[PDB]
Amino acid sequence: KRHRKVLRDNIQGITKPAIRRLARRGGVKRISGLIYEETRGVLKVFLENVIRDAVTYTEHAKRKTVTAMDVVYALKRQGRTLYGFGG
Amino acid sequence: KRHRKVLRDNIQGITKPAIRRLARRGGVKRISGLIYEETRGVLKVFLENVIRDAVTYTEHAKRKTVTAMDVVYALKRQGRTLYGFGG
Amino acid sequence: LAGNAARDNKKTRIIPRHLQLAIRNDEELNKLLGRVTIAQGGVLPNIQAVLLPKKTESHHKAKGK
Amino acid sequence: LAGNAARDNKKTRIIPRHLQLAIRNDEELNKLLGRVTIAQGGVLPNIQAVLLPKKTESHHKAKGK
DNA sequence: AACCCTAACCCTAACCCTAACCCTAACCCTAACCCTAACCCTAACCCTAACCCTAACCCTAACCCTAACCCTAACCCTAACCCTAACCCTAACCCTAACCCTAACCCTAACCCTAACCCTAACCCTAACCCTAACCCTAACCCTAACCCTAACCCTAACCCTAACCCTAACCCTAACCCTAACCCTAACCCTAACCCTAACCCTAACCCTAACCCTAACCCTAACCCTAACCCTAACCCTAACCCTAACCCTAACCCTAACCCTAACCC
DNA sequence: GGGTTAGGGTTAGGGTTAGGGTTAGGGTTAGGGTTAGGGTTAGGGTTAGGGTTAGGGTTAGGGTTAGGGTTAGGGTTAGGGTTAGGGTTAGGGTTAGGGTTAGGGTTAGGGTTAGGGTTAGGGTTAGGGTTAGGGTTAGGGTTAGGGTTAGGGTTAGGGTTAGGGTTAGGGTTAGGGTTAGGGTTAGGGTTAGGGTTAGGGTTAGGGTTAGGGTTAGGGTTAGGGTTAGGGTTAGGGTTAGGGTTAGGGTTAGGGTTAGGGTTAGGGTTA
Repeated sequence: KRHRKVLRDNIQGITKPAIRRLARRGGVKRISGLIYEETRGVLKVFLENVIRDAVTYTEHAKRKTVTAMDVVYALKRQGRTLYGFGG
Repeated sequence: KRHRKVLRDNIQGITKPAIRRLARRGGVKRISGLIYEETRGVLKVFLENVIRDAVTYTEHAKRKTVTAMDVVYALKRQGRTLYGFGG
Repeated sequence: LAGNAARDNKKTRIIPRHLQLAIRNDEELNKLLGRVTIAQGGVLPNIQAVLLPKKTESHHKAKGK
Repeated sequence: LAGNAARDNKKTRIIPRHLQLAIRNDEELNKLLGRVTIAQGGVLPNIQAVLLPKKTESHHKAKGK
């Protein structure tokens, strides 16, 4: 009927090796242990700020489905225009 | 089956006529508009504190059910001795 | 926190005044030691915004127009 | 908010300095008008706590003690 | 304010029989108390310096009107949220059972740490100077606050290009249907990094004599600005006859997963 | 130095996948005439342009000399090489099915301003505040050194407590009743949800007269040494009277169970 784990991924998936692999893409050699929590926090607040605009855009046309067009529109409004996936 | 859960429809659970009846039983004749929101917030904070205390007591007692005895113990530890329900 | 309040008040040793400063500054310390009074110390200038000198020519008197 | 900042600075009219005071004081106004610069006005004394006289101890010792 | 039925959960016996309060016997160490004089617990006096105690002078507010203007106060039609049985179920609680993991009591026997005890430093105070708010005498300049006067946006009689609801096919995003290796966790492990103690020393840090430099008072005079007409250069909106440009569907080319083999770094004498 | 184990360039074999036509078509790109909007010059009144004349007003430059915060040479201390099963863990399909999302139509839903006459919009006015200069004074921050002094090192003798053997309950883990919280449905009616509106209910200026608010003068009364003498605090043997524990008997105590005394509604005249 319903999942017994109602945590709904409480800012999970951003594990230690995952952050130990995105920081290496930039050029970070030594990664401190107090960076994972700040990275998770900033990722969560960025996703929240993007999803707020995405929901505000999807709720205008009386639609209950979030498409990639509204997502890339909200991203371009924020100041980050993405090419390829949107179009 | 039961494929739903609880939502935001909880702060509004304490209906406005209920808060008005509580204020009348207390000694208030005329209740303002923003009184209901503040009362709901204060009640939510108090319930959060009491439920956190009861959860801590239940985790210390190696159980998974909050009992009236634990609720009375938490209320007495906070500073509100309640009689009747328990002993 | 006492060293923080001490360098905020600048003195050679930790005094009960600095201890009270630190207790009132730290929200967690103020919530923990709520009914604790530190002897040989003062309070903090945490005041509202009404009782202020502010006549603004007081008016009410003669017409100064 | 401009009247609030004006009575905080006390003047006979609303000035761009009071407008900047109100904009920087209101968090919502600062978040809305982020890239807006008010001409004929100054900034607010919002500073940290390092560049302070003493504090960091210019003497630290009296040459020996 | 009693009835008045109406009638449900409180209502006097009563009755095992479970199990805790108890009725035949024993040991145990800890309530007062008498010698003892110690040092904190019994009062007596001096003094003098911050200290209270007691009038005069004065100025913003506490409170009572004054007009005034805006907010949660009580029916009205709902009708949606919400009580009331009546079953109908599927998961933590609840009973010990016997086995161990987990606890006493005790005999030393070395651990070590605050009373005492000196010694060293790091401040409680003075003494000069050095900064440091704060609203009155003037007085005074545009930058501050009050009215007279005039000239195009704000503006409503017919009208004309699209959101308002609505069926409607079909397609795309969860559903709980479904397994499986390649990624998630984990404990012991060592070798670089993080973080502080002393020690130069060179950068730097607060002045004092000095030798100009740049807005006041303005000092004169010159190059295109825009509001005057207007003027011929220019650029869509009804046309129409093509004409340029995606869509669905075969088609065949280089990037795609896989197996076997040769340059190319740190090992440490 | 050593031989040196190590990843890193080749090589079929499909397997897509970008792309090479192919009509289909139809939007959609692509062409005339016109007129009324869309540009294009020059001159007046006027904001700039530079070249000096005083007339101060800091001032930043140059020397300078202690001095401390850095920046070096170590000493302890944490997380990246490893490895390995195994229990998750995250990919891939199959249905499927069902809500949704574009696809088409039809009335509110929008332009526009004639138009003239306002009515808010905007220069131009001289009369009260302004707004901060100066000039104290009293309160608020820096430094040597000495008079105790409140702490920083010694230290050696007893109150713990860490070393070790031996039992006993007290928790540990299954194994079913069971029962008491979850899971639905009819329904209806009662609790909840919407306007008004006007009138009390706040909310803001305008006297005055009480009522606190500061400073000058004394005359204490509250801060400090010196005793000293008695009135309790405080450890130490020693009972005997107040207790604690292993065994029955057993009176008092804890789950069920009726039928009868009041306990809630609802139409009652007052």
